[PDB]
Amino acid sequence: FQQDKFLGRWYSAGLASNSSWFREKKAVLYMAKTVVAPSTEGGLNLTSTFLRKNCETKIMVLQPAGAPGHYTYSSPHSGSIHSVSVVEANYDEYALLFSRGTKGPGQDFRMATLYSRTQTLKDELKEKFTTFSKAQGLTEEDIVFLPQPDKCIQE
Repeated sequence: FQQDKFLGRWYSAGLASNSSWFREKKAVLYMAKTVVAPSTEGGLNLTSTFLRKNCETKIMVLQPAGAPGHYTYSSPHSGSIHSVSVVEANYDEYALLFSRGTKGPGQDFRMATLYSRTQTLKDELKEKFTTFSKAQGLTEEDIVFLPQPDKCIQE
């Protein structure tokens, strides 16, 4: 994993989870544009522009986790820490991320995220994503391919 090659513009195209938050705000989520650039500690700054209630921007800081392609993230839409890993990536096409956390014994969710350099997604990729998600205890009702906002991602 060459972190430098993973900088620049990405589109979030796939999301698979079992979190409470996702189990509800699911239908409401669209594809977001995420620009990746270095963080202070040698990690990654993720600046995303997304559609929320018909246009917003937030920055998430991925702190380095001791090995290349491994990171941690603080409290997103919930209040926990996330262990993020790059399952597989082609810096010119896509990246399959896996995030895991736990609010405590018997309280552990998983989140699979598929980022893409383009807004269109090839079936082969959808399948890879489908497969990974199903190996991690997620089913179809968990897997969602984010809609292309006809707005808050180009402008």
